[PDB]
Amino acid sequence: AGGGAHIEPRYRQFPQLTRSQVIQAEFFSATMWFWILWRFWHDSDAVLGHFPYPDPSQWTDEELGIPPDDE
Amino acid sequence: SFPKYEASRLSSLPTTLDPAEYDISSETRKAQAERLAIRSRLKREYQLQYYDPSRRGVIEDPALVRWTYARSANIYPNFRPNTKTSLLGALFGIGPLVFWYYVFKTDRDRKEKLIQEGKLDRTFNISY
Amino acid sequence: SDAPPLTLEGIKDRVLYVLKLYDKIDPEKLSVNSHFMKDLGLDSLDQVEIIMAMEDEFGFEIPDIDAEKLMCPQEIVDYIADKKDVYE
Amino acid sequence: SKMELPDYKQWKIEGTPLETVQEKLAARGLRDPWGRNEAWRYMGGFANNVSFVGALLKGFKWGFAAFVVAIGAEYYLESQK
Amino acid sequence: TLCLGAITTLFTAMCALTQNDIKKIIAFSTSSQLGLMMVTIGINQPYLAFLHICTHAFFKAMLFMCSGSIIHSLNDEQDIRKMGGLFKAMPFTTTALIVGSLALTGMPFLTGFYSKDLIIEAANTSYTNAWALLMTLIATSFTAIYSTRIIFFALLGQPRFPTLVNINENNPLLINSIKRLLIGSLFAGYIISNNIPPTTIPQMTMPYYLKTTALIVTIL
Amino acid sequence: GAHLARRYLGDASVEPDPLRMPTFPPDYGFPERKEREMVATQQEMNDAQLVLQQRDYCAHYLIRFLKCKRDSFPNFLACKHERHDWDYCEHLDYVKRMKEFERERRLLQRKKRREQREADMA
Amino acid sequence: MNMFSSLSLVTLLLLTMPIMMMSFNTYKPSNYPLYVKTAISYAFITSMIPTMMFIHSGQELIISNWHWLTIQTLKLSLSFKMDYFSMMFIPVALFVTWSIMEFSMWYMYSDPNINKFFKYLLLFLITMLILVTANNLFQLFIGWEGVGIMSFLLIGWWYGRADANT
Amino acid sequence: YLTHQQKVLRLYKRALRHLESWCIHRDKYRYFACLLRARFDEHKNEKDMVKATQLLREAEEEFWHGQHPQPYIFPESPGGTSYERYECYKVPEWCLDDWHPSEKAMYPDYFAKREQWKKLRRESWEREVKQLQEETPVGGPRTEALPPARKQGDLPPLWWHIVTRPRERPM
Amino acid sequence: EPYPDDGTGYGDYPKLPDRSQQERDPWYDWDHPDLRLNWGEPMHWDLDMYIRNRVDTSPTPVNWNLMCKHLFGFVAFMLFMFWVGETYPAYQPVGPKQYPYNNLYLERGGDPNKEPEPVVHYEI
Amino acid sequence: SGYTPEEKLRLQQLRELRRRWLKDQELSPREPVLPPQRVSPVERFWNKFLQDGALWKNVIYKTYRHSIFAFTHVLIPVWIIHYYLKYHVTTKPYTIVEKKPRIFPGDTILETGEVIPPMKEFPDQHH
Ligand SMILES: C[C@H](CCC(=O)O)[C@H]1CC[C@H]2[C@@H]3[C@H](O)C[C@@H]4C[C@H](O)CC[C@]4(C)[C@H]3C[C@H](O)[C@]12C
Ligand SMILES: *C(=O)CCCCCCCCCCCCC
Repeated sequence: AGGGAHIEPRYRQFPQLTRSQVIQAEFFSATMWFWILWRFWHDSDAVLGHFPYPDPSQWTDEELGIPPDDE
Repeated sequence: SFPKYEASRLSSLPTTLDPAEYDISSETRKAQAERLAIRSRLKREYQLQYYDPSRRGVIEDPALVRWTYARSANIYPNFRPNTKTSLLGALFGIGPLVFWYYVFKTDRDRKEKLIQEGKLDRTFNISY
Repeated sequence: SDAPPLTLEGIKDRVLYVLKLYDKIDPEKLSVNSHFMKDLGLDSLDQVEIIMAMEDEFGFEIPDIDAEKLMCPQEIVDYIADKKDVYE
Repeated sequence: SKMELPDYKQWKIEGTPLETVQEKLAARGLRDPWGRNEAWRYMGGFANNVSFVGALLKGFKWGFAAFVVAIGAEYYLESQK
Repeated sequence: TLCLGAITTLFTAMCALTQNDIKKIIAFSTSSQLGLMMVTIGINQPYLAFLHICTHAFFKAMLFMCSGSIIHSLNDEQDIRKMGGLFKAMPFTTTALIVGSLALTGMPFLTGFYSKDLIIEAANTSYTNAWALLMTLIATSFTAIYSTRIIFFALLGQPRFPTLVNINENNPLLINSIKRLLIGSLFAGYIISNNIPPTTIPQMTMPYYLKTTALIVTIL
Repeated sequence: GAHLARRYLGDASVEPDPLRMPTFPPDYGFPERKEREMVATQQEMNDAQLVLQQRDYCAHYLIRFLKCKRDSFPNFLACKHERHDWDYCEHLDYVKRMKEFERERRLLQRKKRREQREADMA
Repeated sequence: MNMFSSLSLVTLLLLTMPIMMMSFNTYKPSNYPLYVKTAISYAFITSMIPTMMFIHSGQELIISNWHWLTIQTLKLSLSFKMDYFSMMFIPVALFVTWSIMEFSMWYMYSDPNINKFFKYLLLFLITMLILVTANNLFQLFIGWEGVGIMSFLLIGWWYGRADANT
Repeated sequence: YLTHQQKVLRLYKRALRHLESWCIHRDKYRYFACLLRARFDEHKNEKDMVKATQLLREAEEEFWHGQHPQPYIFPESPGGTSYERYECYKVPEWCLDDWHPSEKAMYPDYFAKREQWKKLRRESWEREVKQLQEETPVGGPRTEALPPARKQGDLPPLWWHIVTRPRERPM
Repeated sequence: EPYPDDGTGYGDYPKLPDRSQQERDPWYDWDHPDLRLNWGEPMHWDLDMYIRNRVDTSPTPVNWNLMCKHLFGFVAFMLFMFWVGETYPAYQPVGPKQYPYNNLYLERGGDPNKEPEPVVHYEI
Repeated sequence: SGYTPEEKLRLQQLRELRRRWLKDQELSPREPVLPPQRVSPVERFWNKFLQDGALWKNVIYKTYRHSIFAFTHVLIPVWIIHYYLKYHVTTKPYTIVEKKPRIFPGDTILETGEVIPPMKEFPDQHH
């Protein structure tokens, strides 16, 4: 629409590109990967796990107060 | 071999699958000749006045007048009280009124009983 | 909306240009007034594909009541110009 | 302003996926009469388009280049304090 | 609310797996997202539902503007079956479109992750309807399927649009408008999650197979 | 989950019922059992305006974290240490709930064996 | 408090001025679409000031400024609830709308009624903010039905299309 | 009334359009487009009006079973998402006759150049009416097709609204 | 074809096929393009219900009966599964959470005068 | 199937008329004839002042129009609103209600100087 550089359409051909259009598009795409990697290294627990999930099948019967079978 | 198309009142039979679009006799071909003959005569009268440069107004359409007239004024003079009209009149005229009377009368009788007993929660009910 | 307008010269060139990519029409026997049937000897099925090849070029459908009446590139240009308000 | 339509002799079905369509139609005695009309979609700037996996990886080359230094810069800085 | 949302996210996402119009596909995505929000209310996580509203606005709004850019270039064409080859013809629209489709699918640490993946994890670890939970997990899978449909049928392959198209996105208004949401769509989730004061007890410890389920199902 | 299969595709009397736990006396098996202590008083939580679901034993860590956040403004990346402390404190509270759950499961099965032994001989 | 409440209400009043000026007070059709967009830009900035205060000290307040109607034991007042939900959604909605309007100037450049289109878009924004900031149900209902009616007028924007009216 | 050729050609156009929607990819469509053409070329010469009819009816029933549920539509074609879009900008020509004189004064050339068409239209009307009423059979016209002008200086009968119809992107 | 003379007031108004205006040819040159009508054409008794903004009777790709069976089956199946999933909830292996000061009796609006029933939780 | 002999003539006859009609729809260079209009003295200044690019002096117009906007759309409304709130709304009971500030153990109250006693010693653990 109105505004911006007037680019002549090319018939049956790949459309023209500018320098700022190509460069800036690349800048933000690279920003995503930089942002994902930087956070993935500082907040690795956010995507994998925060604290260990203890296995209930290993706790002893005295810490849980389970009397022996006889009494 | 395919499932033959089944047509309901809201899913019209496709013209392509309609057998009437292939078996063309002399009458069928001639029948369309007269349909387009009347359709052509009407399309002529409209264009004589539609294109006329000395006309400013509305082209009265007798078809439109007849449509509205039958929908409003020609109904009662063509009404006969019979089994169909009488039964439908009561079912659709009096049925809903009786239905809603017992729905509301039963509900208010139930509620009025609770309030007198004191079993209906009206702790902060001061707007009515 | 920001689209360049279509002109008679622009329409005609694209109309011929489409046929020149058709393997069953000789480029040297192709003219603005070359009949598709009586000159190029194309069957009606090819004629239908010609209309289809034009719809994809200009991106607008053409009625089958009117697609049958277009037999030469001159008539295709006239229809498109009439159907898109083209005067120069 | 008149627009210069390219010469139509440069559009060919050779070396593109349209050729393999010719081979399979050839085995049945059939040929594609519009193949050259649809050929422009496979040649020029549209030829050899990126893949889905590569498309999602756009810009990763520079991003990881800046990531390693960023943590490396912090590594030295955090060593001091 | 849980069951009503669960069917909505599954049904609407299911209807988006075979749609052709680009605007229709995003619409069925929005209904799928709203169904997920209703599920969040049904698991008694009202603040996560709100946090998803704020985050969802950025990229869902961007995905429509980016699609609007494509539609204008092809002269008011919306069916993806007449698109393709726009990865390099419209590099800026592709970047935002790809970035948005990764927040919708819930890539870690983007804006969508801080609400979406935080809800599915909170859904698994709650006393809740089992079928509703399953339908939500299946729906999250469908989010990636139709998100990839737009990318594949609008950026990859070979172009299917007509011979003459004015593919131009060099307008400062269009570029700037998309640019801000692109910035927000990347950082909005992180900024909000670290500033909002806590109001509940979040769930952080859970089985290994319920902590990556949101990510694992998305990849599949 | 996995324990559902042991309650739905299996015996239900051998599994805990979260709507009925605890089903055994708290002191049963614990001679002079200790009681959890709340560091934060009622007034401190009331004046701190914590959500009722946060007015728990794990409080007095949330208060400290909230106090830091009000003080580190606009530095919103700070106070991370207090977050982990409260995250850890809540985590210990969560595991203890699992311990109560595993304790419940074992006691129920213990009642099973005891009843069967005296039942079979009869 | 004074700054918090004053900057919370100015956000709403700022969005009304473009609508008020449509009564041929200051006339500039060429830049009216730009005029609406610039108002949204400033509305976002002002709304952030209450937002930052809430982030700092968790400050929230109610503003029952105008006593509209009193039906016996039901006092209805124009009440705005500036709290967690309103303080956070207003910046986001304005930030997104800011981008939508700038996009619209390009997408709708060739629309003859672009001035009407931008008035309708701003009318929706005002109604949504009434919906978001409502403190009582009746005020919430005004925004509730307001967004619906503005949706009807914008969905059927191209009214020569029988399939858009439907 | 449609002839057998007309119906056959239409089925060929629809099948490719639905087949085109099915294939999406051009090369895949090109492969299957020709095979569909082959199935049609093997019955072109059939001179049996009955066996040929059975083929068309069976051909249509096969199209219905395989038609795309959501076929591609051109935006301005009936069903595409631009049909009737700009009908809200198409104003009839007679509205200009109601403009205030101070408003016609903004376009003196257009309205000066407009009286000519109104002058031209009135003059041609009488001839156009006379031409139709003499070429019309006793019982009235049998079709909607209209004759052209058979002289020089005479415009075709019933041209005013066809010629003056609103443009396609008026605003 | 006049309507049946059953006394419902139709008189001699023609009965036309119950076909929506959406079916009529969209490319033919109609006198009234939006209504798909010709000046002088007899209008259907229910024209205002069959306008293009209302009930549409055009042929559908899938038979009407098969559409209802599939949609009803989908809704019927989903409702049953939600009921199946309601009695069999999926939860986590943890007992009821514990809150101090007698399960927050005072915080939850408990009566200050009537001393609450003591509630005690033990370290574990 | 193609056009009958007469049809090709009619379309040509109309297609010539139609293409002539579309040419009449063009506007002459003078049109539209705008009646004489007067601008304010401020408007005339910027018409010629801004002709030169001069990026250094072009931002002045940007700040000029934004400076006016902030004064007429932000400063005036906040003056009216603040005056309205301070002397008409806040003078009525419960018109503006604030959620009371949170007091943490260790804070100092600005109304009396009271210091809320800190919390007891924690069983400190580094995890
Ligand atoms: C500030 C904005 C953009 C200017 C720019 O940076 O280019 C411009 C564009 C149109 C202007 C507005 C419109 O012209 C309408 C009004 C006209 C006068 O300028 C007074 C205020 C008025 C409300 C203007 C305020 C401001 O100067 C506006 C909003
Ligand atoms: C249980 O409480 C939640 C219901 C199970 C949902 C997750 C299903 C996936 C885990 C089973 C596969 C394990 C191997 C990865």
